[PDB]
Amino acid sequence: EEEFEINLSVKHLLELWDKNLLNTFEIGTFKGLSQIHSYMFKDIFDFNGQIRNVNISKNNSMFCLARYLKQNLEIIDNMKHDTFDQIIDKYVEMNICHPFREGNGRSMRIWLDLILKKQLNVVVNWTNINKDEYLLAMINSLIDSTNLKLLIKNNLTNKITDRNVYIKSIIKSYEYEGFKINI
Amino acid sequence: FLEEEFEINLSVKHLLELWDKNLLNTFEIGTFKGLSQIHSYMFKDIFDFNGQIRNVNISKNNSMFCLARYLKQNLEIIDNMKHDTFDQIIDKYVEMNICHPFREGNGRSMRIWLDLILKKQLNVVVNWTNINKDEYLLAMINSLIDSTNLKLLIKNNLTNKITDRNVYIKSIIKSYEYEGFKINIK
Amino acid sequence: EEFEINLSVKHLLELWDKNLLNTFEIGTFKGLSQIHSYMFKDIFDFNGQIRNVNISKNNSMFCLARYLKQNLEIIDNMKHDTFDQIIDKYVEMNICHPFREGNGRSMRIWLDLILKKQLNVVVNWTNINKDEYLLAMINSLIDSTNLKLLIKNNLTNKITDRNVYIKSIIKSYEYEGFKINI
Amino acid sequence: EEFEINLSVKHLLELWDKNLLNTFEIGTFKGLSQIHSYMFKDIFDFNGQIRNVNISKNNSMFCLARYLKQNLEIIDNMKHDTFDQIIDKYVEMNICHPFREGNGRSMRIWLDLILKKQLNVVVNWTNINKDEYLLAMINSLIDSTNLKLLIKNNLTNKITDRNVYIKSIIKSYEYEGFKINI
Ligand SMILES: Nc1ncnc2c1ncn2[C@@H]1O[C@H](COP(=O)(O)OP(N)(=O)O)[C@@H](O)[C@H]1O
Ligand SMILES: Nc1ncnc2c1ncn2[C@@H]1O[C@H](COP(=O)(O)OP(N)(=O)O)[C@@H](O)[C@H]1O
Ligand SMILES: Nc1ncnc2c1ncn2[C@@H]1O[C@H](COP(=O)(O)OP(N)(=O)O)[C@@H](O)[C@H]1O
Ligand SMILES: Nc1ncnc2c1ncn2[C@@H]1O[C@H](COP(=O)(O)OP(N)(=O)O)[C@@H](O)[C@H]1O
Ligand SMILES: [Mg+2]
Ligand SMILES: [Mg+2]
Ligand SMILES: [Mg+2]
Ligand SMILES: [Mg+2]
Repeated sequence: EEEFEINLSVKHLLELWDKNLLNTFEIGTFKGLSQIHSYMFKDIFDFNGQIRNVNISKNNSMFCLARYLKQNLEIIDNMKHDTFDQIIDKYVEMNICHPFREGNGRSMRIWLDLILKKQLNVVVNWTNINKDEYLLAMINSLIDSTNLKLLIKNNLTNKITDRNVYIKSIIKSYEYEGFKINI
Repeated sequence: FLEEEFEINLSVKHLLELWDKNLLNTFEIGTFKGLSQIHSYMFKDIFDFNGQIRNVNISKNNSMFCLARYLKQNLEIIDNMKHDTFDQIIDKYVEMNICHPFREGNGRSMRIWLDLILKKQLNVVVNWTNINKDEYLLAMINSLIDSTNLKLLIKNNLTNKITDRNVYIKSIIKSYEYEGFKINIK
Repeated sequence: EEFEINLSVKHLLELWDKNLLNTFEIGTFKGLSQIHSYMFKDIFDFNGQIRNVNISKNNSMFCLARYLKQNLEIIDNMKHDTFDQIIDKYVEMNICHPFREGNGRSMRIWLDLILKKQLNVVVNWTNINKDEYLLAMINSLIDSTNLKLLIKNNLTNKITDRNVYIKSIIKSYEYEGFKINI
Repeated sequence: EEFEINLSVKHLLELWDKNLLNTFEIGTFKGLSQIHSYMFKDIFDFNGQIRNVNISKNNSMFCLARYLKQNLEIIDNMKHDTFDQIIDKYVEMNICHPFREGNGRSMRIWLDLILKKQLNVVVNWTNINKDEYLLAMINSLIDSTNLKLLIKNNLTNKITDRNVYIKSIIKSYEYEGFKINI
């Protein structure tokens, strides 16, 4: 049931916050992203935290080829992530690479917030970023990531230790994937 | 009257803010400063003496408390008691209750404070929901003489659910029950 | 008025560009008055000067002028080693409000220099909005934990970054209702 | 049986009291079997020895016997510099479960020795209750973050305290359902 996947992964996300586990994960590396993905989809996907080995094609979207995935992710790891502009760059490339069979979008948005929090003492205020504008920026980010960088730059918050802001980002993050959730 | 309902509901709101903003773990563990950090935030817009040591003598209800003349220095002595072991930790809790450094709010603020010591030093907190009001207040009074009862009642009701927000709420509910206030939700 | 505004801003840039800032005493009222003297030198007759009349109006409860010089020495004696100590001193220093004008902007440069030396960070003021800041400052009279949370969440290690210093200037002035460019 | 349990405990204290423990290789299967060999000396014919049958206990998912020696070299090759790396190695070692019996107890002494050398801590196992430990070990096959949190929260720098070493023995044996004394 989808309702398992939703209710349980949301519970796991709250546990990451309440147990202070988010800050234990490596910053801005594929390792840190799979630590998030692994805990998120713990008893849900058998590939939790695991790189895919088949190719996936959504549509008009070229992702990293399965044959070169592990090496490509190492290249992404070594991109810099000190400035905002670098951080969205790395996010844009990790999304293009799409290392997981499923759960890339939700897990990467948690991962992005942690880079911003550690490096710029901000997180994304996803609640003010509507679904249509966000998904469009993400699609266009395969050519030009200017629109995405602006949309995110216009919606930062300094409430980086605020559990209710974290909840609000979970709500909107799942909305981006067509799941309407509560608390 | 109604300003009592303000006291209660706003202090409970402040307690949930300490969790939800991750302020609890920012406060100093097991010292009077840490206790007064909790008291001050709990009673922020409620008590004009929030976080402040009293300057007149309680010594109320037939019980002997620290005299105001020597209060600040006595609190320093309590600060240097060790709190590594369960036995030490309850000793510190007992001696600080005896000192009773605030005009009001000692009971609720010290139980949050006890939990933080236990969390940091033993990865547990008190499961106050299973410690009844009668047994707790009796052990507290008796701890003036002998704190064996208090140590036992607490040891028998520890929980490792130290990152569980709902357990935290259950401990707010019971802590205010001990002081004669029936609150809900939070 | 907008001349005097702009001239204090130009003095703030001279303090960075001439490397005068690292000359000043750290975390004392003398250091603060050094900043306040240079900031407002041909703007306020009292630049760098302790005030001799009580502040303005309202239900504002800043230090009494007659005891100001002595209370400032007690403020000077507070420690400024930890983050918690540094904000404690900032909070008490703002309560005493030692100048006739220029307390907010001068004290913010001052607090940045304390944090820079003691902890190799400054406040990235551009990320702290005016409403939350002034609320935290007013509430620090009753309890300063929120102020400490607001500032700590907003620290930056870009302590030699000239553009951070500029952005801090512009926001610092907005806190006081001053629109400033470049 | 109760003689065997008690004999292995006697062996564990000999390892401490004779300072044999620090003789053993750190963080390798070789070091582990050194522990397991001395531990179960007159107790298991296979003491210190890789098993040759699969542990077809239930639907437990350990390393197949046929590939056990090679996968053990792969485990050996994992790093054990950081806490995160060290639990990762413990998790993969427990998954391979290289002994017919005695995996849990021998591996806990072995893990304490890694942590002691690399981080100057050991696990204060007495504060880790049995229910939470076994769930974390079982779940570490899917995600080992909870296990890492449990263990990290219970590190102690009392690395030469023989009374801590004794309490870890008592708790380690309870994890396997043996009620031992002193
Ligand atoms: N067509 C597309 N081109 C580029 N990026 C795309 C895309 N369709 C989706 N995405 C990105 O991938 C994410 C969803 O990937 P998916 O693996 O399903 O994650 P999920 N829905 O399981 O959380 C979106 O949030 C978006 O960032
Ligand atoms: N007679 C007494 N002797 C010793 N301790 C006593 C006592 N009466 C109450 N206490 C303790 O002090 C706490 C009350 O704190 P207090 O400042 O007087 O009340 P409150 N409701 O403002 O929190 C109780 O929770 C109890 O633990
Ligand atoms: N009511 C108040 N209580 C305490 N502090 C207050 C306050 N209103 C303002 N403040 C603080 O004082 C500063 C204003 O000081 P002021 O003397 O006007 O300096 P200025 N505007 O010339 O830079 C503000 O930045 C704020 O931090
Ligand atoms: N189902 C399981 N999956 C993974 N690990 C498991 C498990 N059941 C038990 N374990 C682990 O293996 C240990 C038991 O191994 P065993 O070979 O029986 O050792 P022992 N010392 O009891 O004689 C436990 O302490 C636990 O860490
Ligand atoms: Mg999916
Ligand atoms: Mg009351
Ligand atoms: Mg002016
Ligand atoms: Mg045996």
